[PDB]
Amino acid sequence: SSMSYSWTGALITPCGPEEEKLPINPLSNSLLRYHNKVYCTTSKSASQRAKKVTFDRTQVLDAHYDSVLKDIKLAASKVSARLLTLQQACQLTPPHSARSKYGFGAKEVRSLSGRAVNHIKSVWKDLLEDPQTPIPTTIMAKNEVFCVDPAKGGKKPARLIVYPDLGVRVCEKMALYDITQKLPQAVMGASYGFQYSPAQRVEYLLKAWAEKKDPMGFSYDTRHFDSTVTERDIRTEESIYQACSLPEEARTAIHSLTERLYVGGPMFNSKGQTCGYRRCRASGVLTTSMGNTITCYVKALAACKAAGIVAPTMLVCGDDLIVISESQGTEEDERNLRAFTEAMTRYSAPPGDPPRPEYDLELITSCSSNVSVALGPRGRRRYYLTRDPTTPLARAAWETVRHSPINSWLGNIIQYAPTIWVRMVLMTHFFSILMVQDTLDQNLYGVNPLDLPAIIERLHGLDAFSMHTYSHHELTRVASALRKLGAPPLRVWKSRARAVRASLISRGGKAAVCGRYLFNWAVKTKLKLTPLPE
RNA sequence: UAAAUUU
RNA sequence: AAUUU
Ligand SMILES: C[C@@]1(F)[C@H](O)[C@@H](COP(=O)(O)OP(=O)(O)O)O[C@H]1c1cnc2c(N)ncnn12
Ligand SMILES: [Cl-]
Ligand SMILES: [Mn+2]
Ligand SMILES: [Mn+2]
Ligand SMILES: [Mn+2]
Repeated sequence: SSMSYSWTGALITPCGPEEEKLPINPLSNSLLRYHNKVYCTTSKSASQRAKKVTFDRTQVLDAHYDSVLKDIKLAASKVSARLLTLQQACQLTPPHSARSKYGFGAKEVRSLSGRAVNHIKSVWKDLLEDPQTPIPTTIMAKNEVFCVDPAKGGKKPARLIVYPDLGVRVCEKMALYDITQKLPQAVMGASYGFQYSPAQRVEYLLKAWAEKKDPMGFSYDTRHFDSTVTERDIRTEESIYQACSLPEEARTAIHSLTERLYVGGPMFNSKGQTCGYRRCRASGVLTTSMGNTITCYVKALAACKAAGIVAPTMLVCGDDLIVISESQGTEEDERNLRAFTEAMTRYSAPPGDPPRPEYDLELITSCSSNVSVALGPRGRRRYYLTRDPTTPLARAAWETVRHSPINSWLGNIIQYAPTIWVRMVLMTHFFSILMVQDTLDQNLYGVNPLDLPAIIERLHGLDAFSMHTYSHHELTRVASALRKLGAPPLRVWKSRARAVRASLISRGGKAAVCGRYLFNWAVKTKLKLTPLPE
């Protein structure tokens, strides 16, 4: 029946001017050569994104869906949740959050300026007194960096972000925040993926894998999941929120926000014109993440039941899931995934790329990452998390007047410290750069480079400094991504690392600790590394 | 724009 | 601040 969007025809305009690369990239031109492949998505491409996300939805539910939906509500009723004092909600606003149309921004909100507090009270009044008038939203194209990919189109068109004014964002938090903190875990138990750390997510996947007699795994993602959300899904989302114990005042707000904001509304471009109308998920709302995850979980568990997946063990993070189950032979397994995918499609959550059963944990990707294995110091298998380095390397080379990528290097160094690509490429380059700038003591996004060894031990285990014998997949992929971006091959990084290492040792202090721990892989005479006080 | 995780 | 979705 219903259509995800409708368009006035007005353009999707830019928040401000969009930054462009320069003829020299001083920080990254030693990292990689092919800067022509590094691009940032712009509003210029917004029109194309709109076409791909505008389409007719038809949903057909069934006993399996209904049964799951029932069970989820008997779980939701164990949750009691409170309102948030207008003030408490203001304090959860992020520092640089986009300012309101009504002459105040986040400085004012977080500091509880009177004008801001007053407007907000007024907006929350209106939610209580009017449960129908659509709330207007702004639509913008997100600016994100990527490496080109001819196999999949050349250059991706920009994601569309749709969000209400700042006043409404706070009110949302008042009504819903406590719920967002309690509901998912109460509904999905151990299947709620955002609860876990990267290490726990690995322990969990392995425990699941291990406890089957004959494991079969797969992953599923939905194509433009936000468009696939039906008006009805969003209302079913409401009724799940209401299953909790709630202040009467919340209920009225939840319902008002549902009917006015969440199921749809008009859209205005940054220059002010009417741009279109919306009958699906808005990316910009508080319930976007919770809602996606619950809704995906409902459909997925229903589909599991439609398709006969035996003994499923799930993991859901938004529209991304992994099911680990007992194989029924490859013949039946292939049949059931086909079924799973039909069921999901009938529920209006069709796949980007249809899924496939797999029988090796390394071959299951989800959230653009996967589990792999290498050998540890004493020769035991050590399982860990990694990904295609293509994007991180591309983002590593995004240098603009306004933007430096050094923060991104560090972010990826920490998150992925056991990965061969971090250890040989990013680390070498990061430390090489700061040594020459002579800025190791300096703080990057409130982290001290010289704390890395400690930081990494806390997070990844001392094994992170001594791992070796990486998988064929991981070696092939790293090699292939450095070749793709015109970076030196690993052998060259081996050389650079030795040099960096020696230089770091020269300086003594914490610098030499970094030199010895982070770069021990690079030497012939590997020094025995023990735990670190810090 | 929203959230989660990491610091 | 980073990353993910
Ligand atoms: C907008 C989304 F709902 C998106 O559809 C959903 C699934 O992620 P993905 O599978 O990567 O993207 P599509 O399925 O939409 O192609 O997660 C939310 C999402 C992703 N990114 C952002 C963001 N930057 N802000 C807010 N929400 N959001
Ligand atoms: Cl070991
Ligand atoms: Mn998706
Ligand atoms: Mn209601
Ligand atoms: Mn996804």
